[PDB]
Amino acid sequence: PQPISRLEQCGINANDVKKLEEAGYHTVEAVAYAPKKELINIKGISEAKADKILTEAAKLVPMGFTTATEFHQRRSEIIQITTGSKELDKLLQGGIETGSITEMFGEFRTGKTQICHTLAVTCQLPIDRGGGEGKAMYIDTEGTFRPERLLAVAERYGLSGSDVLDNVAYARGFNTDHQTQLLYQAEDMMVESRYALLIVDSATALYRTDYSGRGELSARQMHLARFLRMLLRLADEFGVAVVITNQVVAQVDGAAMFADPKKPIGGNIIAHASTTRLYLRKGRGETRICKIYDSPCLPEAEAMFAINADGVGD
Amino acid sequence: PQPISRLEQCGINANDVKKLEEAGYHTVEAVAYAPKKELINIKGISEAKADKILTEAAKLVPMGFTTATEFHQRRSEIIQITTGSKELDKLLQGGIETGSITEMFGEFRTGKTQICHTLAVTCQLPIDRGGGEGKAMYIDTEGTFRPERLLAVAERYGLSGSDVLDNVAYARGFNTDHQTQLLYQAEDMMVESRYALLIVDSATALYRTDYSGRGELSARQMHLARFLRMLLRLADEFGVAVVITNQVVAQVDGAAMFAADPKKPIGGNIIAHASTTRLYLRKGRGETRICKIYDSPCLPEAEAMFAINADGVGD
Amino acid sequence: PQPISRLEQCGINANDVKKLEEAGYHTVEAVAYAPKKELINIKGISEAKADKILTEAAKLVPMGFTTATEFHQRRSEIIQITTGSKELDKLLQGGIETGSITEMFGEFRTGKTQICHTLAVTCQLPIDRGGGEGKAMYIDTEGTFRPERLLAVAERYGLSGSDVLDNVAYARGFNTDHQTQLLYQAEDMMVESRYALLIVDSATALYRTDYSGRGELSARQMHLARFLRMLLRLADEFGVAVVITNQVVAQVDGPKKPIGGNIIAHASTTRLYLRKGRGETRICKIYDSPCLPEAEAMFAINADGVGD
DNA sequence: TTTTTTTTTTCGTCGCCCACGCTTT
DNA sequence: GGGCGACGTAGGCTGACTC
DNA sequence: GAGTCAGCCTATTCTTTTTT
Ligand SMILES: Nc1ncnc2c1ncn2[C@@H]1O[C@H](COP(=O)(O)OP(=O)(O)NP(=O)(O)O)[C@@H](O)[C@H]1O
Ligand SMILES: Nc1ncnc2c1ncn2[C@@H]1O[C@H](COP(=O)(O)OP(=O)(O)NP(=O)(O)O)[C@@H](O)[C@H]1O
Ligand SMILES: Nc1ncnc2c1ncn2[C@@H]1O[C@H](COP(=O)(O)OP(=O)(O)NP(=O)(O)O)[C@@H](O)[C@H]1O
Ligand SMILES: [Mg+2]
Ligand SMILES: [Mg+2]
Ligand SMILES: [Mg+2]
Repeated sequence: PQPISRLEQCGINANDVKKLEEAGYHTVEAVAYAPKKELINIKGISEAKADKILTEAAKLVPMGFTTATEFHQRRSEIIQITTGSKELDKLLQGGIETGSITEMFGEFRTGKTQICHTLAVTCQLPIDRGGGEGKAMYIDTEGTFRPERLLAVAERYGLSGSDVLDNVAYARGFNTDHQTQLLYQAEDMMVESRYALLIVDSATALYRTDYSGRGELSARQMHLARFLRMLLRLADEFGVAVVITNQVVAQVDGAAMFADPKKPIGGNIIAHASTTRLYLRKGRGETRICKIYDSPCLPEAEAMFAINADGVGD
Repeated sequence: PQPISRLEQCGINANDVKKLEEAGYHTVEAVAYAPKKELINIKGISEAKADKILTEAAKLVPMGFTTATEFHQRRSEIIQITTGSKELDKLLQGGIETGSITEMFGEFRTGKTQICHTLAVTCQLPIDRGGGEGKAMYIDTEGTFRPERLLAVAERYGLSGSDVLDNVAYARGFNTDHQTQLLYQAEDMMVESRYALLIVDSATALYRTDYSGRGELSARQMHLARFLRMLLRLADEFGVAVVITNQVVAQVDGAAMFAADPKKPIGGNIIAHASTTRLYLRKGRGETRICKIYDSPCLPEAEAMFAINADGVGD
Repeated sequence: PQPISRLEQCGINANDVKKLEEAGYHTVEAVAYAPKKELINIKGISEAKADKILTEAAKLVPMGFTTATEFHQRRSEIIQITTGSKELDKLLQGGIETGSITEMFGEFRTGKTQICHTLAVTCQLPIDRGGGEGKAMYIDTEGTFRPERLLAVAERYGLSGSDVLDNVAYARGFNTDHQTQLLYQAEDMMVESRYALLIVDSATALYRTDYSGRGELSARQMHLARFLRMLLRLADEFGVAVVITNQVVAQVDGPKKPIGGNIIAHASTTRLYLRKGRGETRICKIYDSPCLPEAEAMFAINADGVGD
């Protein structure tokens, strides 16, 4: 919420920060969250330019030791976008939370993109009846973004039309390097607007196909880590929920389970860098089962939703 | 689709274009959908050259953020090919869609190569009766391409008969590889003439046999993923409909099932997420099959019914 | 039908061409119909030795796109061996075509080997009478190959005798492994003389007996999906007319299902179904076929093979 | 003239089988 | 009705025999 | 009395469920 126009001051001109702009940084909270090395590789930045930039960015960002009675009253006003369902909102104690990565893995025909389609329409509702009012972002990397399914949920939620269809930025990631450069552009839109969501559908779809052979595994999880850290600097900067959708693999070995293995794709890189992880599952007919699979404050309980003609629901 | 020669400017000499055309990059929308680490693995191309290519290609291909209103206006002009059956059409809301991979699994004699023979005569129809006004590629992998069915679906409708059999490219895949190489030779054929179909008679047929499992399960699924990736590049670059046919493996146990040989598609979880829509051809009575939408991001899970008939899939 | 000796060129020494003959590959076609990954596993070929094999092979045998009107004038030269009948020759549109597998399941006594004893005599008739032109090759596996039935089918079409019995190669399977190494010695005699049929009777017979239990249902169906693949190779190069004989199990759900499962049901163009009727008259219903409608007919096993 | 640091990372499902058993004036 | 077992368990070396 | 020829740990022990 602070563009770099309040940092082009105090012994710093705007020409040097003009380099920061094309370096990726568009916020005062984006250079302060960045280390010395990352901003020292930029052509132009002298070590002094670097230490001055950091010390003057520290001025406008709280970087210190707060108490836990001041962090409790900052998360008592956190916005929680509601999913379409009520049995899925009770399980999550309020819908997807803002300022945290929320993975949704599952296998197929489970509802990983129908939740991401009823979330891009509820995150446009007043906070008093749903999500936090603001636009959304759909970074679709599978080809499945149906705008005809947004007008179905925005016929039950009372939202009208092309208004819903308009406050949804949509981008299509074609490879694994254009996925990560589609965020240096998203951080340019989120500061000249008010977004309240960032859906990255199948965030790990273009990793299964780009890096393959076990000789490209340390080079894949060193890119996934960068991705999920760049996606964690968008959730702390502007406070936007970051639902990321994942996939599953099948460990073909000793059962040691007695049973069908799912074990979502992405190792201990997308597992240790994710706040909540919902495990969607197939059920009888149109009913699905969503089990919380990891969360710092939520019980490991189960729920029940259904993919209606209006997105997920009851 | 603009050829690679279209980007030949800005200090990109013709040798670069030529050495990019030998790696399977024949379109300017095939070098902008390619990661840099894959343009680096090409002889001659260095880091600076790769960056130059990837910068001068993103100026010729739209790569950015667009609202969901200029995507709901480029999606209302999606030509949907008729499948030959009204019931099948209603279930699929109009017919196979352009720009997507549409899988069709099911046990033997269900109809998966007859909805692949009535589909390649319908894509050559005018758009007023359902079609694409183009040609129909047919990369068959099992040897069951019979052009005497394209000469009956061409009499049910009204086409000539000698002009429907001329607008059908045919190629037989003989290995797990080669099958992909046909998709690399397919970019050449599709840049020049207008194609509107990419039928693959059995994608996961040569994967079995060529791979023995467990030992090569991992290897087979990184070769299948690199096949369903070309199938998506060709679809999102040429705007064609990549129909595709799958086989079936019976869950011998563990599935903990009960009914008759519950059957699941082969291919694992890498043909399950890659495919946009999945249709399940089942069999009923004498000449009456069943079709249930397994997976689809827009279509409700329904259940239609069709008949192989003598003039191709109908009702 | 090009001996692999033709590949002996461009850095292809007799060391390499020899190396190919003891792995199975005997025709240059069989090498272009072969994955890259399979070449390295053969000893002596490491990285670019294998690649160079395929590069010159791909120029000899053509593998690429072609119009579907120059495939019609390839499907109009199919030999279509007659199965010594007329009611079974109108059900099929001219008997067993060449270049495609054809399973014939049924039950005991139906006549799956009495049609394999008529397609070993009517595959040597002149192409005018309705047969092919060459030599049958019976690969029997159950032990039922009585050569007094392919001599009483020869005293019906005017064929002399011993000569009809001189063009029918024979081999017993013995094991599930011996019957797939018999397809590698068949590719050695198809490249010299002209063969027009591979009866391979009693397939999937030593699979229900050698590989037994749900424990082997995996290695049975990747040793049967490879047998049915080597069988599709000899049907593509030499244009032979591979016939296959299945058996059945009894569905105990609540009922004659052929053995093999979804492995033998998928890798098959046409698929007949013999069934016993009254007296010596059976029923042949086309289970599966990619072009031919699904109907049924009536044949009869009289004293000279399949008759009417 | 010299004087050795420093680990990283998971990925991939497959293959159907086997018939039984008379009983009722 | 009731049935399960399958890498990529390598490699260096203890059991064990083999001369 | 070392040569092949071998059969297994250097490390343990989670999933977690559908499908008719
Ligand atoms: N000309 C025809 N007239 C009527 N029915 C036909 C005709 N040709 C084929 N059929 C029927 O269509 C059925 C389906 O054949 P096909 O479409 O090849 O099945 P499939 O599922 O593709 N088989 P496979 O590829 O071996 O798994 C056949 O089994 C026949 O019953
Ligand atoms: N309009 C609709 N009405 C009812 N049900 C629908 C509708 N659209 C989709 N569905 C159902 O919801 C599912 C949507 O697909 P979804 O489960 O979101 O894809 P996914 O799990 O991401 N699969 P993939 O991306 O291929 O791994 C379908 O399989 C249908 O069962
Ligand atoms: N010379 C003959 N004259 C008349 N009928 C004959 C003659 N030879 C055989 N048959 C009949 O043909 C039947 C079928 O034999 P065959 O073709 O071996 O059956 P099958 O079902 O293939 N046997 P199997 O392989 O054990 O399942 C015999 O059982 C006899 O009834
Ligand atoms: Mg979706
Ligand atoms: Mg077929
Ligand atoms: Mg027999």
